[PDB]
Amino acid sequence: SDTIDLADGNYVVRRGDGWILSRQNQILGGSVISNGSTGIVGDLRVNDNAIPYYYPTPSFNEEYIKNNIQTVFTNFTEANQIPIGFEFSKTAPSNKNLYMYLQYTYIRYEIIKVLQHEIIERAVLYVPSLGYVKSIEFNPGEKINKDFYFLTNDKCILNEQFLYKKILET
Amino acid sequence: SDTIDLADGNYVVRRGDGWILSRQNQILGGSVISNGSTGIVGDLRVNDNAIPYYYPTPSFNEEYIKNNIQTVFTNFTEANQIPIGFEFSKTAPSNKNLYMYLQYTYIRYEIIKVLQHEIIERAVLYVPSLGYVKSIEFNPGEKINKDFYFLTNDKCILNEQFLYKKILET
Amino acid sequence: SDTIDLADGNYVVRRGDGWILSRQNQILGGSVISNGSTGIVGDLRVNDNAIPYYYPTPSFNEEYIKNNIQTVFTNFTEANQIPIGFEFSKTAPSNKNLYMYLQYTYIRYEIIKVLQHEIIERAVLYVPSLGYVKSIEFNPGEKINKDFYFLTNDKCILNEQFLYKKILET
Amino acid sequence: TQRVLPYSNGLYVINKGDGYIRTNDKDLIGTLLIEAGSSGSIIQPRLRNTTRPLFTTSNDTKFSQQYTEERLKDAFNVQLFNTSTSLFKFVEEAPSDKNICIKAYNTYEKYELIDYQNGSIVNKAEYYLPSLGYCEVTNAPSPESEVVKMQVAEDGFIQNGPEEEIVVGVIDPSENIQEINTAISDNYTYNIPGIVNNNPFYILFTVNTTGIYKINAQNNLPSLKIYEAIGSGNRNFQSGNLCDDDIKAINYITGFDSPNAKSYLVVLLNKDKNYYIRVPQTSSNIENQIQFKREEGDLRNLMNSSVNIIDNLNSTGAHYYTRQSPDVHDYISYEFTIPGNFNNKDTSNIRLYTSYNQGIGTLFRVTETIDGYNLINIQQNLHLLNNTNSIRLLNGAIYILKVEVTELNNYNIRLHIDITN
Amino acid sequence: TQRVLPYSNGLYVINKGDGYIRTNDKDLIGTLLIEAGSSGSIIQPRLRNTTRPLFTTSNDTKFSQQYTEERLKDAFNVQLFNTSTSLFKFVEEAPSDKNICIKAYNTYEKYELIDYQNGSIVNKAEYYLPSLGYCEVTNAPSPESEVVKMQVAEDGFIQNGPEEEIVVGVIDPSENIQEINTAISDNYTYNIPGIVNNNPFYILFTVNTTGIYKINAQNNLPSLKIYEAIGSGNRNFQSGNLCDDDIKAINYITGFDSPNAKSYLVVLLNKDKNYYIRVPQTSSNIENQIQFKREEGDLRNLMNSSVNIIDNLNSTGAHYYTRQSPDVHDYISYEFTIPGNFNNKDTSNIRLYTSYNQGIGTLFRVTETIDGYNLINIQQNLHLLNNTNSIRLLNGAIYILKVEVTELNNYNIRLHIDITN
Amino acid sequence: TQRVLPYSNGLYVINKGDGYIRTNDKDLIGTLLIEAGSSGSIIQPRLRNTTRPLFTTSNDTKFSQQYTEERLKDAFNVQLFNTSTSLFKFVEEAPSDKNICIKAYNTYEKYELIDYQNGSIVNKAEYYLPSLGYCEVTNAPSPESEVVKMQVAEDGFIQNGPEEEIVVGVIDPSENIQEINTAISDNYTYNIPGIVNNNPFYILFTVNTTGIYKINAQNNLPSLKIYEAIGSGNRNFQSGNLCDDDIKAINYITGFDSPNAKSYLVVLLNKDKNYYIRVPQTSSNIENQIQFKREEGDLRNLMNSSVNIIDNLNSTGAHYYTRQSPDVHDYISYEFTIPGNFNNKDTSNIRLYTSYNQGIGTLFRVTETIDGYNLINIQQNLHLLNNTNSIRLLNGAIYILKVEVTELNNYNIRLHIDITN
Ligand SMILES: CC(=O)N[C@H]1[C@H]([C@H](O)[C@H](O)CO)O[C@@](O[C@H]2[C@@H](O)[C@@H](CO)O[C@@H](O[C@H]3[C@H](O)[C@@H](O)[C@@H](O)O[C@@H]3CO)[C@@H]2O)(C(=O)O)C[C@@H]1O
Ligand SMILES: CC(=O)N[C@H]1[C@H]([C@H](O)[C@H](O)CO)O[C@@](O[C@H]2[C@@H](O)[C@@H](CO)O[C@@H](O[C@H]3[C@H](O)[C@@H](O)[C@@H](O)O[C@@H]3CO)[C@@H]2O)(C(=O)O)C[C@@H]1O
Ligand SMILES: CC(=O)N[C@H]1[C@H]([C@H](O)[C@H](O)CO)O[C@@](O[C@H]2[C@@H](O)[C@@H](CO)O[C@@H](O[C@H]3[C@H](O)[C@@H](O)[C@@H](O)O[C@@H]3CO)[C@@H]2O)(C(=O)O)C[C@@H]1O
Ligand SMILES: [Cl-]
Ligand SMILES: [Cl-]
Ligand SMILES: [Cl-]
Repeated sequence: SDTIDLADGNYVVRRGDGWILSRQNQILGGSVISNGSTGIVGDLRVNDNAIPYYYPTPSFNEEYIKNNIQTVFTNFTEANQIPIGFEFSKTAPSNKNLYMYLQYTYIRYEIIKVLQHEIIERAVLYVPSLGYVKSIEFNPGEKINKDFYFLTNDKCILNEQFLYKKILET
Repeated sequence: SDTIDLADGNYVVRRGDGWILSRQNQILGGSVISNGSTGIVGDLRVNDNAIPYYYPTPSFNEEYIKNNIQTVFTNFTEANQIPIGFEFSKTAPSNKNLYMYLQYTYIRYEIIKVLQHEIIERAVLYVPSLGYVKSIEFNPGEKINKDFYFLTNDKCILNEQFLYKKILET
Repeated sequence: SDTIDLADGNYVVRRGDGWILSRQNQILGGSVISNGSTGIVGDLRVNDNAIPYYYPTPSFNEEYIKNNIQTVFTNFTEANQIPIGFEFSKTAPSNKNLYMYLQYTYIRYEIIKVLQHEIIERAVLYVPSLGYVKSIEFNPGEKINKDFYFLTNDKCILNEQFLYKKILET
Repeated sequence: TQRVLPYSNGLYVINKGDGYIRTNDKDLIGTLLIEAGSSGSIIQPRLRNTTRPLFTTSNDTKFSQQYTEERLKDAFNVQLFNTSTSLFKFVEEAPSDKNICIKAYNTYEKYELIDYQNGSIVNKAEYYLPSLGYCEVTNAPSPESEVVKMQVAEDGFIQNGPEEEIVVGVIDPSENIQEINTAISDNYTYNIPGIVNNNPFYILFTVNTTGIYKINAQNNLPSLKIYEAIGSGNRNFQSGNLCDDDIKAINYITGFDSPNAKSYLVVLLNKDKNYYIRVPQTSSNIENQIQFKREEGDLRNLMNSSVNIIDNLNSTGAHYYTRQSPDVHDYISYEFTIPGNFNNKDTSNIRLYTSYNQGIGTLFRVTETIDGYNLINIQQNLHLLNNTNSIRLLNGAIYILKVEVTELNNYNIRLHIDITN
Repeated sequence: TQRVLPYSNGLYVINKGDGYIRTNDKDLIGTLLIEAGSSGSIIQPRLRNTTRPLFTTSNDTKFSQQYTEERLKDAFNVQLFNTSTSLFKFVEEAPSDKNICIKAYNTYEKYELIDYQNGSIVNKAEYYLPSLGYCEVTNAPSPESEVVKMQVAEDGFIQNGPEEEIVVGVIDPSENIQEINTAISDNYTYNIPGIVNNNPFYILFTVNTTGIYKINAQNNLPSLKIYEAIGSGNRNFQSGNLCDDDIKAINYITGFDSPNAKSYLVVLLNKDKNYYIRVPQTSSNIENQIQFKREEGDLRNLMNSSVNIIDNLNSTGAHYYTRQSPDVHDYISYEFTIPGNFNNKDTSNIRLYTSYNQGIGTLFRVTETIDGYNLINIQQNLHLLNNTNSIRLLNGAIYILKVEVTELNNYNIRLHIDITN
Repeated sequence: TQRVLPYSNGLYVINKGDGYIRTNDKDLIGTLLIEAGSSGSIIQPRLRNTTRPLFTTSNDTKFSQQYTEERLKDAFNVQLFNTSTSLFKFVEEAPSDKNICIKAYNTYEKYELIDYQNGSIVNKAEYYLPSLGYCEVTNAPSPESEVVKMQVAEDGFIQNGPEEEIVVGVIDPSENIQEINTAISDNYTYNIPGIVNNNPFYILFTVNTTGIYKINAQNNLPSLKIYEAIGSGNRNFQSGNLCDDDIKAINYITGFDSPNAKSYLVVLLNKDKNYYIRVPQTSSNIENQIQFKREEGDLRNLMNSSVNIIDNLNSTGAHYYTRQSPDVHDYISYEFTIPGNFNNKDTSNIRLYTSYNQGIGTLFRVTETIDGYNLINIQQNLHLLNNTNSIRLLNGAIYILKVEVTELNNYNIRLHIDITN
């Protein structure tokens, strides 16, 4: 369940890179390449696409979340002011069509309150990382799995992580 | 001749992409690459290299040409404000010299007046598209065909087209 | 020694491209690539990295050096206002680590005074040219030669040159 | 030959796929003629961030571009419409044999915003969000064939991307969202506040323990609908409390739109999910309450469906009841009482059937004990469509028919309850 | 050993090729030492658009940089001189065996602007338009050979691009361009307007039907020249009218510069082309007209050439006539009358020859009928250079000698007409 | 088990290597999951030039960030700390078989600034200069193993670059640099100016001819140190003069820090190099001079080392003299007089040994002639460490012991001169 072998108190948790968000998958658009050609899509992490997603709780408001995350782990406010690019390349096989689409990835951070080996409260922060492309080869009129286009729940395309540090009182 | 199986009236005609203009061929300059190296020339279509070439007639002035072309086909005034790049790559073979030069390509549009299966008046608009490179391998002092450098009449490096729509009166 | 088969007088000398300076070798930093990946480092020669290094003498002050060099050889004041880029690519072999670092290269110019087949005075100017990368494959804890990191005296990574012109009096 | 859209009343945003281009080369970026052995690239470097979305509406005053964009944000979380920082680039190396052409087009991702009401679209908007391009390569054209004249095509789009139809319901922004801040356990009674009088509204709530719940208003009036917030409960969490993530993307679960119809909901709710209840416009000034009850008994067999309470069954003969048909593999239920006095002996002949939609039905005998409602399965695998089979049931007894739609031929489902004797 | 330049008087812009670099490394961008297996790139990204064209003139007050640029625009339609948005980039992968160097140079496309007058250049300007670079790769230098001192080279350029000599004539901007707005059919008479008195000027005109035309001034004075507008008639078109595309790039067809010489033009004109007639400076206040006539008869045999009217042939003995020599494979014609009374019996011995240039000549007997001028071919394949062969012609008769230049040894062609008896 | 640092007193900047990253992913740029056959890139394009150097000091008031940066500039000529125009980019093509991940980290080049005084660090600063990145590729993670929780690491760095320790001494900025503008030939006497009274200072000088020089103050007090300017003499040159290139990066050659110890220097100087002499803080108001003398005779055998003048050797028994130990393969010398009257017959037994450091010693008999000082090698390959061997030397005679350190076990070297009889 939400059971964890830790003492009572609050913790900052780094849940890892490679998280993608639900519903958001195709909003950047995608490319259609055909017959031997190569498609390259990329992006540039600055300013207003690097603005993170907060999800506070009665105990853990946004400022509390930001300060504790930036103290223990990476300071995303300083980092995301400096443009970083990323690109992906796909090559269409001969006489076939390929569709590739792009979505951002995030580092997932958590603030958890633990009481009697149990997580009773959890705040979440998603900080924009880089990106991820999915591609498929298709025929005209071929039905495509809904799962390829649309993600119902947040998932990590990598191995999830759990890197914790106990937060001490003011 | 200028005979066409159409009814009487005025028409907008899209004559296709890939048109190059006379005399203009070498004005962007060219590159000389040698012995295994790769040369890459490119350009960026914005502002004052995307300004189109009008050729009006007593019936068809510039504004008439612009409005009818942008209504039926692509609106080049909106499009050419947004930078688009293009590149070409050539590789010199070992122990040989290669010269490559760049020139712009255009979409050719026409406004024609037809009377008794005959084109009696024609206005022309060239809208900047992308570009085109020609290359040749050469020896020191080798005479090169004049045709390689200099184009006497406008031609289409692709297949010409004739996509028409009859213009109706105000 | 400093003996030269020339008549008496002052000379501008172009000593060639590809000069690297002492102590300066690692100040731009370097990249560590691993296991099949490719690392690409580059730079952009403009403004305040293209500012040259003067080394005047009682006879040959800076303005004298600049004027005589820019008259006979390339005018670096005009040239270095226009950005020029350069890049280097290295690929790490599988299951090995590669470290690559970048340093600028310079054209070395000299103003020499010759008296009785002897160079009795020499002024030096280093004008920023492009760059140069050195790379090494390394194991954890492997001792690396000091010479790989640190250059004690200025040297030319290419063949040195001696292109001279006698300077005539005002 | 139109498809039947068994959608509940409300707003939907539909991603109709990527790689749409306009007709007559209106979105042609250009063509590159690449000689053999050489390479060519077409690049969108985003030196300017400006993009040009396309928009058409059937109703400028409700489905404006602003409104439509807010709906696309509600559904798919799109936030950039005018702009983009996403680069795209097409590269082609021509083979050693022949020359090659590449044509690059700007593309659009097509979104449709519909207002679906009682079996048809009453408002419709199309939003073409600027996408990441289409690149077709072809062999080099030969001299000269000959140029054959062609009339321009009609205005419209062509899809070059793969087939796609992603349907996402969205919260109607004109209606209030009330919240139940405490997670629901076994029982809960939500009093309908005067702050949202008469107008339809939503109730956002979550549940403590995954289980099956009966939900209804007083005397089962009005009928309610329940939605699931898509992707809810994946993030912030507080034990025994509701965490609102402002998710307006909703999946319809069950519920009728006809407000004068008595009904209740029996649904499986996850503790790691948030749910919306929509209570409709009520034409009465009387105070009402929404009742939540966790089902531990036989009523669990009715999930997930709305149960229609049928009241007017007091004479013999033919009776029919029309509702919105559930989609294929979805359920609808009916609770009815056989007319006459219950004396445990007097019986009637009952024929249950549908008119157009095929459904598999199971019949339950309902008896209420001091332990709750008991359901005795007395008939299985009833094929309802034009069913001629009949069964003898007890006068004055209570039955529940649970129907699974298997063939959707009509927007409505028409249940007939014919009684003889 | 200088080449003979058989150019007509006027302005020419000559593209002398691409890939020019200055001496003494003045245009060296830099060198990259690439280790084996690795790659290296030198890039001109145009983060700044500024370029540095080079310019030298023999006459600052006529051939200024502004003027010269306008002439390059007239000839090749160059419009950016200071700037460029065109990127170039050189990439080199060193082989697995050895290391590699690449040197990149900035380059120039060399344009020469000349004012050519009566067999020599009277004004000259060189414009070096910034081009797209030169990249030489070499093997890695070995330690150390030894550094050998070298004196700097003289100032100048070196071409690394392929051989090129593209010669384009241009309209003299100081002279007016008058227009004939109506396309020419069978006949036309252009009255010379007072708006352009005394000064030389151009007449822009087109033709309705492709055919051979005789063009001349009153009494064939003065002599005219005709040019073709390069690349004209490819665009806008109006039936029976002239469409001026402002093309100043001109191809010389035929015509003499000596204005006191009687002559007329016989040229093949295309209906899908525009043409310029240049009428020279005339030292007379008398009204003049340019006459256009479509030739349907034997005069068609004289295309394309100017026909010199020879008048002073009224005594026996030696006579010579000097004109600008046509280029190889081009024509020049002479119309003359054998001295004496035409009595259809009295005859003279005629010797026709050239002094330095070799030419193939054909002789026509001219008789005028009520149907026009008739040309009887009476002599073919006459080799004119120092020709000793002679022919007996009729006194008082009219002849036309059409000469094709086959060997150009002199800027002038000198025709001799020696007559004995 | 600490290493012995045989560094002379002063400032040092140490490049401790490249590719340092912080713990707990603080410098992670991000991860790319690349599908098989595809490629992925992570790019630092320098659209903004801003970088973020890291800095820690033990003494904010002397080793401030400003000061530390000036010291890094003195040592390695770093000039950009906040900024960078250097791009880096990582590219990975996944093999046809499996998927691939690439993680990119920002990196730092670690510089340590130390103030080393009498065998320990008294001030210390670490400057982490932003570098050009670290890229690790790994196979694609499999579903799901299982997530095992881990406590964060302690704050600190991890090196991913190759091992590096480059030690560069730097001029102390608080001390004046005086210059000898004339190159030194055979002899030179530098008078110590009042502009730099009492305080320690440097003397910058060069030499005319490569040779071995004896350098000392009046009566060999105080003791001096000599440095070489790293990379000097590679550039500007004037015959017989000093050319100051403002090089503050110095290589210690020889010299003691104890100012009350009598000594002189015997060093090999190159004419194509500049050298710094450091004269220490003197507690006397008496005028002093630095004397330079070119050695052409036997004193050349003492290069490169400081020679200690031992004065207190006037009784028999045990005597010891402590100095800073030279590094391995470096030299230290001692000039002493055997106590007693020189009568060319009376002799004493002398035992020379070290306490902790192993050294190879050679003993010279010193006699001064009118031709200078003569050195007679009377003992070779003396192994000093706990040497029990003894030799009989003449009372009143002068000897020089030259010691080469071969094993450095102690910061100090302790020479014992035991005399019996
Ligand atoms: C046995 C019998 O009388 N059956 C009638 C049924 C029942 O009265 C009803 O189903 C029990 O709840 O009703 C029938 O007609 C109703 C049906 O068309 C529904 C469709 O949702 O709507 C009802 O009218 C609605 C109207 O559509 C609303 O817009 C609003 O005006 O309110 C009224 C309700 O008051 C119809 O009455 C049926 O076919 O189910 C007719 C049966 O004869
Ligand atoms: C048989 C005879 O007399 N031949 C003389 C010819 C003819 O008079 C003439 O060709 C008939 O048109 O003329 C010769 O000399 C002329 C010749 O050099 C031409 C060259 O183009 O120019 C004439 O002088 C020009 C002068 O060059 C102009 O600048 C300007 O001043 O006008 C005069 C003309 O008035 C020469 O008269 C010939 O060689 O052709 C001499 C023959 O003896
Ligand atoms: C035979 C004898 O007396 N030996 C003593 C020697 C000699 O006096 C000396 O080496 C001759 O120059 O000195 C010994 O102690 C000295 C030694 O520790 C050195 C180390 O560099 O420093 C001297 O004191 C310094 C002090 O360190 C400075 O900070 C400053 O205060 O000045 C004094 C000098 O006046 C010690 O005297 C030795 O071990 O070499 C002791 C021997 O017994
Ligand atoms: Cl039905
Ligand atoms: Cl001749
Ligand atoms: Cl010791």
